[PDB]
Amino acid sequence: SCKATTGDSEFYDTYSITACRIDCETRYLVENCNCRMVHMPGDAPYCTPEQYKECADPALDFLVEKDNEYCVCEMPCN
Repeated sequence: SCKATTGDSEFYDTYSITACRIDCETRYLVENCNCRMVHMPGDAPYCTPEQYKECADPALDFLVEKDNEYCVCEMPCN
């Protein structure tokens, strides 16, 4: 069951990683920010916008600098 919504790459298996980065941030945000994003699926309690954007700003700018490789994923099942 290592499939996904085909229709992204011709050879490269990025479609599989595209999902990793998603769940990767979901844990990074909920970790300290303890809040999900507007694009994030139903899970954590939606926090106010004032704090959501105020926390998301540094959250991403932080994980993007530090969590550069940590947010790496491997190709799908072959």
